Amino acid sequence: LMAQVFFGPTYYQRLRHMVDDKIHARARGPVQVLTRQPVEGRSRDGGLR
Amino acid sequence: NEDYARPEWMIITVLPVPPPQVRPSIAMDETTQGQDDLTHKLSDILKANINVQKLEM
RNA sequence: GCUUGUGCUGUCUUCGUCCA
Repeated sequence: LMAQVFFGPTYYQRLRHMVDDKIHARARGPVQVLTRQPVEGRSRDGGLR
Repeated sequence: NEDYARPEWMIITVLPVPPPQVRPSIAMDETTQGQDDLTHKLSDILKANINVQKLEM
C-alpha cells in the first residue's frame, strides 16, 4: 500500500443492539379490536406507523 | 339553523347509547373479562335515571 | 383405513435506541 497504516490493539466492547433483534416485517396479521388497525410491537407482529 | 341546529336541542332529554363496537370489552385473563369505561359510566347514568324515576313517583 | 391440530387482552410506568 502506498500509504502506511496506523496499526495496534484497542479495547472494543460488544453492545446489546444486534440486528437480529431489530429486523421486522409484516404483510398482514393481528389488528386492534377497537380500531381494526395493525397492533403495535415487533414482538406482537405489529405494523409500522 | 332551523333544520339542523335548533337551540333547544342543546339540552339532553334522550341519550343515545353507542353500540358495543364503540366500547369493546377486554379479557383481562383467561376467565374474567373487563367492562369498558364507557359501559360503567352508562351503567351509572342508567342507575341514576332509575333512582330519579323511583323517587319522583 | 385412522386421520391433524388456528388463537390473544388492555392500561399505566419506567429504562433505553436513532435524529435533534
